[PDB]
Amino acid sequence: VQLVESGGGLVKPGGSLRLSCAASGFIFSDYYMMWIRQAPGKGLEWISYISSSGSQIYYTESVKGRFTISRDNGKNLLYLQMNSLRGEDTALYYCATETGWRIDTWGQGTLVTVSSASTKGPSVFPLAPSSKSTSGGTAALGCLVKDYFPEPVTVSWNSGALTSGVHTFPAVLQSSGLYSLSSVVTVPSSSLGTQTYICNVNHKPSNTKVDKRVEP
Amino acid sequence: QAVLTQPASVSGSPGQSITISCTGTGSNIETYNLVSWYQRHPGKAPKLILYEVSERPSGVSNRFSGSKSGNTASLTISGLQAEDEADYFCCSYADTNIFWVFGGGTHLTVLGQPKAAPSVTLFPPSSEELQANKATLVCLISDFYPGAVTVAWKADSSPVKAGVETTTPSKQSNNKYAASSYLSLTPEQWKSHRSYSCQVTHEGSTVEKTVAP
Amino acid sequence: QAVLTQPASVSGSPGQSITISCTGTGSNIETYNLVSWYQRHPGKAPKLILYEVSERPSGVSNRFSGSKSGNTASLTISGLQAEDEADYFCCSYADTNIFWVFGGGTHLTVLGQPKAAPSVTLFPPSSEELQANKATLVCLISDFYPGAVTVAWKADSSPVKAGVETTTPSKQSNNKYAASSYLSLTPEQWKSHRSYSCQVTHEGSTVEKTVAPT
Amino acid sequence: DGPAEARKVCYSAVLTHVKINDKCPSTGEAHLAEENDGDNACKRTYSDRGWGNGCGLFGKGSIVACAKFTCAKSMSLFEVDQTKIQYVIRAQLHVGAKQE
Amino acid sequence: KDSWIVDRQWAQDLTLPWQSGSGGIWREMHHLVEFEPPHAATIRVLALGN
Amino acid sequence: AHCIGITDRDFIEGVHGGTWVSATLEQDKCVTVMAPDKPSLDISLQTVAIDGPAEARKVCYSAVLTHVKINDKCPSTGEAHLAEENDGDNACKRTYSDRGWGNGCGLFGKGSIVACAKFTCAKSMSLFEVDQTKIQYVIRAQLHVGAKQENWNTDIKTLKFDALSGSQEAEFTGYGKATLECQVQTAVDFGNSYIAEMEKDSWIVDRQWAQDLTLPWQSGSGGIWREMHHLVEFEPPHAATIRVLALGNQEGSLKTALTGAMRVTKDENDNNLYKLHGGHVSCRVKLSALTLKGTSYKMCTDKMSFVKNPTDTGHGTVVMQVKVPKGAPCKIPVIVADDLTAAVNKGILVTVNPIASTNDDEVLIEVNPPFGDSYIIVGTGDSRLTYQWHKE
Repeated sequence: VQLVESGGGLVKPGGSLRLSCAASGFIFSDYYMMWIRQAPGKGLEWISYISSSGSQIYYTESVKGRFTISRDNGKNLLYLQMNSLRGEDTALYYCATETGWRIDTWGQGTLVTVSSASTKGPSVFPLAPSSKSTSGGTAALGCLVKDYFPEPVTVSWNSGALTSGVHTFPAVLQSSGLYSLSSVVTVPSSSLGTQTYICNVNHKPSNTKVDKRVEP
Repeated sequence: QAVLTQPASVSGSPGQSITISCTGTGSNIETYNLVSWYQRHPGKAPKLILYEVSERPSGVSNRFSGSKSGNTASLTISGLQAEDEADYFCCSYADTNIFWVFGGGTHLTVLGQPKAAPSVTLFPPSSEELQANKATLVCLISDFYPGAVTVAWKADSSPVKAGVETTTPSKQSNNKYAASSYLSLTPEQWKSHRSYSCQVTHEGSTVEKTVAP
Repeated sequence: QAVLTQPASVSGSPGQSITISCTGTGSNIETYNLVSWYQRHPGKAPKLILYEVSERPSGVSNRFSGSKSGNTASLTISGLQAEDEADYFCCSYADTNIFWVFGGGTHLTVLGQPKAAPSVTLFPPSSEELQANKATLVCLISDFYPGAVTVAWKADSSPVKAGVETTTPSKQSNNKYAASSYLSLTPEQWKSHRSYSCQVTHEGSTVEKTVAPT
Repeated sequence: DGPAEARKVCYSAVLTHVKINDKCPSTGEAHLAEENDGDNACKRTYSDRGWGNGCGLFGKGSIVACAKFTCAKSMSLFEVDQTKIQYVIRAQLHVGAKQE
Repeated sequence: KDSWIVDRQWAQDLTLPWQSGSGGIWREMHHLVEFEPPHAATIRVLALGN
Repeated sequence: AHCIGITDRDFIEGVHGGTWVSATLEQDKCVTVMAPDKPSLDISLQTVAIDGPAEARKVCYSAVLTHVKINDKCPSTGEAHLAEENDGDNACKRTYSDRGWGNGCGLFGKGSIVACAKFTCAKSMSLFEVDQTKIQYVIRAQLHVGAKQENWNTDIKTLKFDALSGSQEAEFTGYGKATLECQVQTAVDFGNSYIAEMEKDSWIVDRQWAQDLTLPWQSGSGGIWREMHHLVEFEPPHAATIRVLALGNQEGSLKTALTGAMRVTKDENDNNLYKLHGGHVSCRVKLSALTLKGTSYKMCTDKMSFVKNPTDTGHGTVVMQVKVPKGAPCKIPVIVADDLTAAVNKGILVTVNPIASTNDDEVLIEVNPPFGDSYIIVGTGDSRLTYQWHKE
């Protein structure tokens, strides 16, 4: 008894997509089916809901005129036809069974992310070091990598050389639809001016390679 | 309407017993009493652990129990184990009109490790970013366990309402968590304000760092 | 098992509108639709400002209004003033058994003035106290606004769990706030640790003092 | 004291939304798992169907409707054992006692 | 909040659902829950009321 | 419209020399109007509705009570008073009690006692007055051309009438237009009546019945509840206490009394649009301006196939889908005989002048066969389709 979900991906706003849910292990035609989704920082929300025969259909008002739930009981398949896609439709979508007026079994989930964003190569900004000493003899800095899409990007200081005490935080999604991340290193205090390091920000999808000095 | 509110993050030690509540705030909940609880490990399917407030699906351990009193349904897990590290979702059939309603979600933390205060690194705008007619404040947090954080920004004394970006904490390579906070602005607001503060809340205790032009 | 819940403290400045919520259990505030609101200033008698969810006794201003949708009853105060800083209590007639049940109370604070950091004075144990085989570190928090403070003690760097006695913030005569915190110890613990640190959290900003045996 | 409980008779019941399974004529009987559970109100019926509502044949198609039943308010019924009836009788003399 | 003495022959003939005291099933639920004739694929219930 | 999918169906035949044919349209029914050398016309009555009936009364059938409150006095010491006795939303009784030395009075006699309990209605039945001149209805109209069932809704013309509308015409592209002159029949079904609705139910009730309900009632805005005693009764006092008798929720008593009453339902968002499950419509339909298409098409001679075989409709007729893969704009010959040799037609063709216009078209044919053994014949010559039928 399992539900497999497929169809997710990236697709521009106003686009169109169809999610699919294949059921195995029981009589699919005798159970109510339904689609749930969860957005970032938001709770779960059932959006679509269909009877065993498909003769009874229920939607939430957020997706009422756009989404169309259907089922093919010969193929034991449940479909979610998503027309007129919007940004807030970015969520992890589940298909789930419904018996005894509860949501019994779930699928693993398929991810749909909708971005307006296009292929854009980043802009790198050095980060000035300050005194992270704690008494003492330590100072940290980094370099910022803004406005890039999509994943991934690979940072490295001193083109393949220094890997001691380096932290590369993961990206952050943005209202722009672009990504951003920071990379920091920690070095002693009396050695701030004795050496030089540069990042290797390196964005494959736009073939970008940038180096960037750091000094006080 | 119907709103189910449950704590964002709770934690306990192995062998202990823990309770996650689910407070209902709608018009008429208290009518059907078929509240269900779900368990979800990252990247897998939710698993039904309780329905009809106390009843248990076949094969579910007896360490999971559930009760209700008034507008609150509670999930209690005894003999806490490292396997229980997951998200726990509350669900209740609200009425005939809107159907089942879900809670926000709770991440159970099993303290298979000691408590770690969050180290913070806040940076000022680089003199090469204001040149590009922009300015961003970068607050970088590392080495806290568990990974449950609250981020606030302040403009000389006052909380900033626009521009704050917070991530969802990502795990490290040393079994700790990290998160990033970015504050986009305009260069004139950076220069006009005396200072800006990133401050970080982790298990009641807050940690503050400051930058200035 | 039948008691109303309402936020501990809700804040506003002069001028805006504020709402205090009162959530009960689907019977508590939902059965009879008579919910009353009370205003109490420190030391004075509580005053009925609303009854029957939205009714208003004679003399009560338009600024006080009431609503109710299901579990929740709400008191909404518009045009916030310095007179409105007080304690507000919720009340509902549950049923024929327990009759009336109250809420925990909400302290409305009006931000009549600007943010003031707390000034801290940390005192060591007295030698004459130590000669009675006891030790007490005294942390004195002074002149902060608003009066929402998190006190924390430390053992050379380490948070202290026991012996903590902290008072609730009190109102000064210059209209700021003050609070104190005491940490009892044995003299051996005082000598056997490098230092003790009282630190004060206020609006996210933390002030720290530290004393050591001499 | 403590009469024996006989029956509970329910006079206030709240229902959940009905659930339907239906099938075209000559396509078999419709089934719901709710129909095998003792707390659900169910019913079998046949409905007129044809080309106009998704069936290749015109005739009676199977249909089943089930709703979950819970009792909101119920009257209890206790049996009275006459051999267990108690009475209390108060007795007093006219002796001039003040009513207090 | 009310009580009476009633004839057993009257009570056992009540057209109401009844239980057997324990966590028992509710018998003859149709005395308060009827179902109406279907149209094509839709049946709605008739709650006979309190 | 379409009448094939509606079980209760009636056919009407107009004379060759005629212009208007009269018909009656009842709820959940429809009519196929047939005239020679005109396409058959399905007419159905969709809804009969009122938009925003005027609110008249509210009748309370469920009321919750607070605990009673008592004031009492000794004999010859005055009348007891409560401030609750002046509010219009409280239920109070004025009685006297047997008082003496045994309950704290110097005299044996009647002492005044007053009881009050706050009345608050939990559930009420709304009573709406209807204006018979504001009744609306909707009528479906469709032609039997060839349309597959999946295109019935697109081809249906939905006509709206008021109580004083003019002629409403449905025009069909290529076939002209029919004209309808209709009128509701709300004399016997809609006399002195309120629309009574509960939370999930509605009915049409006699006005005199509603106004004599032994239940508290309101003037529906914020008004005091009148005749509260129909749900709140006070019993004789004991010495200083009066216990109230709550007469209980009356939802069941009303519903059993309202079984077999004309029903009313409600729409989507529209929350004052009331649908009236009852009554009928009398219509006069103008057919002279209705024309056939493709009367000058050639006979279809290429081989045809059944996409859907002839099946019993339950109306005495049969339906079938015939596909025409080749042959351009032609008309499909259909006959129903009792003998494969003599092509003598013996059945009425509901789908007058069947037509294929584009190639690979699938066209729906409805035929009324004769009683007994029969043969449905679609085509000519070697390729003609024959399918053997039996009517009872």
